[PDB]
Amino acid sequence: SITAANVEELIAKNIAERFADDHEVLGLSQHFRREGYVKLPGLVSPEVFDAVAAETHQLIDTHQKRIDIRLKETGDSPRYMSTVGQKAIATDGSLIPAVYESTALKGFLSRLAKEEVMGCPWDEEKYIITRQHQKGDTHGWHWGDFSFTVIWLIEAPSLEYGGMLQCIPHTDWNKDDPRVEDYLQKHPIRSYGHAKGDLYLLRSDTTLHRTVPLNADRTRIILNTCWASRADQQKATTHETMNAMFD
Ligand SMILES: N[C@@H](CCCC[NH3+])C(=O)O
Repeated sequence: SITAANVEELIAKNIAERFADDHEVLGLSQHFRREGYVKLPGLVSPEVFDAVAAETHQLIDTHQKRIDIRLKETGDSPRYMSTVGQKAIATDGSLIPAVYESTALKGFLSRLAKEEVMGCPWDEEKYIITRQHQKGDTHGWHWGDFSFTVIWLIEAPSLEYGGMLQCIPHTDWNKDDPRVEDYLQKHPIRSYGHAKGDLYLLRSDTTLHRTVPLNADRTRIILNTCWASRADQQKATTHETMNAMFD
């Protein structure tokens, strides 16, 4: 019912209704800038979300790859999870690439960021899927290579089972000497809970972030659609953490 050919109009209609209050949008922008994070319930309609979730589950079944690694560029923090890479989503999907190209979605995110939110210059980071499903699974402390990440909560357990997001904004990623523990000591951590159906926006290049490990065998699945800034387009970027976690 929802397809690459009609999803753009649905995204624009929802944004026009959901974010009609200019003062609410101003507050969302200020929260995003202050905290590096803002929750955006209803960013897409429930129907669009469900269509995107259905595609996500299909991609996981065909393509998911188990990883159990630790990355020196983020202080040897763990990535214990299963993943689907951008190449497989671009090859097999249709809805997810169409949402990623959404003029209306990028235009609303530009309002929050107060600058142009645009396509990522490295194709392989535009969108990925992670599935946490075993006790101990986690997306450990890290930064993103690009500026504007929207996380889609495709599945999530009750928060006492793990999966809470934690953030420290206004930091920076030095891959040669990331100093994760020094940042935790210098600044407070904000923790945010999410349920299935939620969406949130994250300033991934300057917000140090992670998910709290699962403490039971439960399923948490996110889609990560990652957009970029003007400055992101010309900065020299290495992709080692991306190459390590996704096919
Ligand atoms: N740099 C991230 C890779 C995933 C980013 C997704 N856009 C990390 O270290 O986990």
